Amino acid sequence: DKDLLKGLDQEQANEVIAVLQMHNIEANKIDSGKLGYSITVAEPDFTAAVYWIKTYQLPPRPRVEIAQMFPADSLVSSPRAEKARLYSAIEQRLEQSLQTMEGVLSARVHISYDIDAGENGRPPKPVHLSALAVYERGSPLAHQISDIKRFLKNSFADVDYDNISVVLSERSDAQLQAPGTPVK
Amino acid sequence: DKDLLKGLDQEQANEVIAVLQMHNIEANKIDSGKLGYSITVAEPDFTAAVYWIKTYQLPPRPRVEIAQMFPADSLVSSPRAEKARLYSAIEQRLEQSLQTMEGVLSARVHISYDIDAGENGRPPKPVHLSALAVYERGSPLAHQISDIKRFLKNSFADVDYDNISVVLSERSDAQLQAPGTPVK
Amino acid sequence: DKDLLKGLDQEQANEVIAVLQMHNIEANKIDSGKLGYSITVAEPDFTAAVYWIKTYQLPPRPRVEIAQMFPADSLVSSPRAEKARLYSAIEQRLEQSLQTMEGVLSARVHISYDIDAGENGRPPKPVHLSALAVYERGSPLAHQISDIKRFLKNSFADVDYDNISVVLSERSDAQLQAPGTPVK
Amino acid sequence: DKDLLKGLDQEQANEVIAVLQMHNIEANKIDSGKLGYSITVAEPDFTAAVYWIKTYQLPPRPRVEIAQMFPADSLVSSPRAEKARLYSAIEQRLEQSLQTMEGVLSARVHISYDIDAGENGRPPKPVHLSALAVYERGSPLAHQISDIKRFLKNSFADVDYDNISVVLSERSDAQLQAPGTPVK
Amino acid sequence: DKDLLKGLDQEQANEVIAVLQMHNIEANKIDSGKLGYSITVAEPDFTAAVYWIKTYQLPPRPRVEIAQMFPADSLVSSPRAEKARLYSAIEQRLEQSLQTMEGVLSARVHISYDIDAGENGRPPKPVHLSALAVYERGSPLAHQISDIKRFLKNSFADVDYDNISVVLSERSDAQLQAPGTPVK
Amino acid sequence: RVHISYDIDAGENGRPPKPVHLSALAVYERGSPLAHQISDIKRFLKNSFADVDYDNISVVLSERSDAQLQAPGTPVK
Amino acid sequence: AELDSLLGQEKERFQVLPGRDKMLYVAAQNERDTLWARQVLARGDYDKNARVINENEENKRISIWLDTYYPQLAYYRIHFDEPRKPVFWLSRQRNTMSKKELEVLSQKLRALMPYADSVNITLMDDVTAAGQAEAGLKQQALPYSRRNHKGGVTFVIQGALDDVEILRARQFVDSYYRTWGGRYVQFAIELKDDWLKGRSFQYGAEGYIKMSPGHWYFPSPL
Amino acid sequence: MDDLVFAGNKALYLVLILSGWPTIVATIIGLLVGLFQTVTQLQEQTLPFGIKLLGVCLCLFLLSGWYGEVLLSYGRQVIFLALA
Amino acid sequence: SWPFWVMHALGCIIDNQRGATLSSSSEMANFLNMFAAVVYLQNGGLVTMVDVLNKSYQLCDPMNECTPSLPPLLTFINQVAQNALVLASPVVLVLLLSEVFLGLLSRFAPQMNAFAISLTVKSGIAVLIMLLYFSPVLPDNVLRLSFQATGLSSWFYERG
Repeated sequence: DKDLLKGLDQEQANEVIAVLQMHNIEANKIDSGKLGYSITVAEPDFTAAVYWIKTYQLPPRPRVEIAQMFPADSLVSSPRAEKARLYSAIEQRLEQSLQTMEGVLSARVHISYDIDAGENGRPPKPVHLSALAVYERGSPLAHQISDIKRFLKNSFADVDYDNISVVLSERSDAQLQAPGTPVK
Repeated sequence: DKDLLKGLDQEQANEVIAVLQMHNIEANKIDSGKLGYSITVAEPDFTAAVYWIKTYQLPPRPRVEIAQMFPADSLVSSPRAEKARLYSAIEQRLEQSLQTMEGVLSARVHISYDIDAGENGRPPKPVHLSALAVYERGSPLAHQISDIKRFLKNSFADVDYDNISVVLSERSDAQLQAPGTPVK
Repeated sequence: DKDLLKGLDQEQANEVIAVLQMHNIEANKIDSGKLGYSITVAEPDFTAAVYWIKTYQLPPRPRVEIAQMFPADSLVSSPRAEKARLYSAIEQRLEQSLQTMEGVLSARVHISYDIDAGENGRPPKPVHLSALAVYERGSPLAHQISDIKRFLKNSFADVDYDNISVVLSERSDAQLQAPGTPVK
Repeated sequence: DKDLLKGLDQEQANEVIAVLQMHNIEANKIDSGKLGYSITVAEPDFTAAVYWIKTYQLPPRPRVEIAQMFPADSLVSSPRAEKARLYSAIEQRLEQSLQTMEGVLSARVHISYDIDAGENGRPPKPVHLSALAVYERGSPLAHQISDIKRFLKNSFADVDYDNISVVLSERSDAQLQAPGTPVK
Repeated sequence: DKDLLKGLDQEQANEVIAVLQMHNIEANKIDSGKLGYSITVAEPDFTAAVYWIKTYQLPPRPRVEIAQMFPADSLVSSPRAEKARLYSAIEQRLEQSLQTMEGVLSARVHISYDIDAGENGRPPKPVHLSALAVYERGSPLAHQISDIKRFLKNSFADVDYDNISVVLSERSDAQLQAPGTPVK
Repeated sequence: RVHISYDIDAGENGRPPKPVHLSALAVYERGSPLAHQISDIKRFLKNSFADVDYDNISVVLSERSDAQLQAPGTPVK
Repeated sequence: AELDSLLGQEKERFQVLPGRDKMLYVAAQNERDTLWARQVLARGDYDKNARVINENEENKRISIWLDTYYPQLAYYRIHFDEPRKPVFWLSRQRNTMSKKELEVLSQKLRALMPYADSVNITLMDDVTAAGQAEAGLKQQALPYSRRNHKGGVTFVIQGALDDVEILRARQFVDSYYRTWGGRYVQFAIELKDDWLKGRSFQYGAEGYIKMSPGHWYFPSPL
Repeated sequence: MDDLVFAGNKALYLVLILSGWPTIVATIIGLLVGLFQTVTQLQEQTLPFGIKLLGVCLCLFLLSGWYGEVLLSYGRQVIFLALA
Repeated sequence: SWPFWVMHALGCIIDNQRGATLSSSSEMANFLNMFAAVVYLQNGGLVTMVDVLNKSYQLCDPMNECTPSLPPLLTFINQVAQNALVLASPVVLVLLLSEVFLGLLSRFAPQMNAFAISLTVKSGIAVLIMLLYFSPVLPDNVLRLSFQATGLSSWFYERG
């Protein structure tokens, strides 16, 4: 049992096993208490597993939000550091309200931020949105754009349909069978 | 039984079990005291359950509201930091008030935030809304879009009937039968 | 008897039992002592009870009011934080007064809030109201909408009959018979 | 037998193993507790192993972000030090959002940095973007250059389709077989 | 058994060994723990080894970045010391983003620094970039120069195609065989 | 080896600053055509600054000396 | 042991050919597998003589011999799809060699490759080598300019191209070079800044006149 | 600009360095007199002015001609930067 | 006259903390106002001044009843004070620590006359601390607080 990675946490280990089992190699999630988890594969599987670690850039990094760069524990907060914490909570709430449509499994929403308007007297520009989605397969994914552009349109001040872009896709094929132990 | 997740709380474990039972695999909810819950699945049901954990991005994150970025215990509160709490409490109260209608199981409302139109001499912009809903099946869901618009039209200052977008849908099929243990 | 929920409230457990008994599955309000209440269902009814927990979003959150995030304990208070606390006590006293009418089981009232008019160069806008109601059945509920608009009309400075929207509905069917234990 | 690197990290060790196994030399990763990992090779493979360490510039440096050089612990914060930390989280969230597309294994996004335009009376310049990507092979990678352009277009204030430049490629041939032991 | 360099470290000793192994003389790397590495050669190879040390100017100095001369730990920071720290982080990030192209083993980017225009009423000048690259052999490296100028152009504000200069070269012939021990 | 012209007091007065001059030396490996490799160092150095000309750069380069590989030799008295 | 078991697990990516001068040639197919087999023969786990050959570099090895012993020869490419009988693509409209003179070249090229049995020399036309390059450059709808002269053609692609027109051009040039080789026709993709991608007119008194293709270009304000 | 920054850095430097010696010769004789009052108990708060007047007026006596050739050397330079 | 009132109010707090102004309950603030009137006047200056005055007739031409737009005027007093306080924030906190430490020195021996001992040294620390940030920080904020012609619609409207 050659060790690939150790010290991974809970959510990082289930993505490594979900990636390795797709390419006919299996792993073992060994708990170690305070020292996190650990993932081991076999000896003929070690050469392929160290290839898919480098290719897929595993282990995954924790996802970044814009509200982490401007913490709410500061003494004074600028107007530039208050609309970035407001817009970062709006684009996190808009992608949680997109997973409650029918068919949708995941979503990501981006908003265009105002920067120079915080310090200047210039009027702000129009706000642009962009979204990604993953739909459960067998669904008519061509007609599902007219619902997301309608839902996203009048959730802000004034946008138009040429400034919203939705790029969505169906999910991958299901993996339901076991990989198989290396016999020699 | 190899363990998928551990340390989850009550509301997260009843979402992971409700997702795995839809796809014909069993799950066990093990308590651990102050260390949260755990979830164990069988060995033939381990490769499928890791794939559905990766696909549905489980365990769920806590739902974000805009009032959490601007806490009330600060020593100085901006005018920008007080309209965000006022909009983020009407946005929750109309959401809790939509569930009391006839047929609605879940709902979500989105108000259009404006904070930069306050300090200037420019007139304030029109306010936009956007709502989602889930109805029980057997209902004519094309005629019930007109009274959600009638309820939402004069809960604010001045909206139009084309600045509100309601996207609603019926619930999924009922999962009532047991998954069933694998026979070996 | 597998456990479903724990750590709940006296009113949070009476809604879970009232939801599960509607769908022909029983529950047990097992007291846990200093922890709280806990609902345990039978083993054949566990799959259905998990699915109806996920669908109906149980346990219920505590209902929010607008005067909960502008507390009266601070040494200074803005006029923005004093008008939102005045209107949030008016929209609760009108809700308490609507339940004493002839036939109403429950009601909910919303008032349009005023934010920008304290400091902008505009006069404050008109007031908009919105009401929901649940009536005892056997009521001709097309004639009740003229007794609620008349009562809600001159309880404020100047509202019109076009700025009041009442959406009311008769209550559901009665649940009186017992669910029934599974024959095992 | 002979060592060539020691005191490496976890992610630094798997890159050296994945580089040397491509060029038909087998290395061994040994743990040393708090002193990191260590990598050894055999006797005839040492001369080639120093040549590929020198050519590929192994071990890899940690990757640099622009928000690392403007830390948030400073009690002063210039407007050149707040927009640079705002841009450096958008070009990491767009990079993490490109990896969830159909067939993308890795991606890297760059934004044009403008910090000194708002301090004087000069208008702000337009914003430029650039992207790289590695696609899974078997993909028609000439038609996917317009979905990244459509997604990246209205995620910012106002770009044109000439300012976005995406250049992407397919992944290399897979390494799956074992290197082989040097016999003498 | 005559030492020529001692007190080195890990990255410097693998450059001295990789230089001496190219010119048919052996070398032995002796670790000393806290005191660092040491390098000895044979007695017939000592007269040639001192000459190639003097010619290649070994051991190599650490590579210098512009952000080392303007550290972030100072108490105050001029705008010249903030734009130099911004440009010296973009200069390292584009260098690490060119090593992920198809065939590039190493790369180096240089950006034009500007100091005098930012303080007076004179407008800022155009931006110039210059890059170097080392390609895998067998590549037609006259057509690989246009993807780099397309990638490097709109990662900045306003550059032209004749203000960028790319100089690239294929790697040397591989060294894979052992030097050989001096028999006498 | 690379030298830059140090003009730093151009911001003291109201005059526009001067151009920037560069000068480089190099030692090449023996056997290389060192006449054609003078336009690559000039092209690489041309646009690493604001605006230089091609006659403000000077490249002076030279091949390396002959190798010394044999041992010196022990004296007799 | 034998050589075809000292290599990797699959014996499908390499090919061991017996030499006439008592050597053992290993026929790889790309550069990544060339260092895979050269590492095996370099560390020395084989007690006999062996060499690693390749299609790209033994086509460059016997082009150094060719412009010393047969200068002013017009030829394209040597194809190694069957490595015991390579095909020598010779030009037809530019050679004067007779039947007796082609057989001496066929034997003197056999003597440089000891693994081969016989080199089959065939003659291709010089106008179908540039017709396939122009029809392929027009099928991708790429702006270009053809420059005919004696002893070779040239295609020049200039302009401020976008990101799709670089990938479609670079995918076609590297697929044409594998078939024919860069001896006759050469592509000249280069990026400068003018929205008129290659073409340039002058305007006077009657309309527009198409200027000759030259090296100076007008920089574009837009 | 760089001379406007230099002339402002030197006017504050000359204020700092010309008020240096009279404000450190009136500090040691403000502290050692009170340290004598810590040994022998005295409750006369107006006592160390009698030494502080002799300290400042004797420090300004020896360095009287020295201040004139730092003020004149800086004042002649700043007008040459002004006019030329 | 927005960016010069900030530098004058900066000088009145620097001069107030060291002493020299308690005879009413200046000489230092006239130097910071004269310095900011030159460092504003070199780069730009009169160009942005007559640019504001020339854009004023493009929005508030006479016989159209322009007016100074009351609802942003009410925070004008607050803005200058806030800018001055943040700008002067180092020197006050350092002179406050010099007063706590010299107050702690009197609790060990009360026969010191520590009121007048601090009065000799606070005028040297208020110069030495401002020497470390006079050059890199202060000429930036005059070019940061300067009012430009793009914000005239937020301060002037028309009645007609």
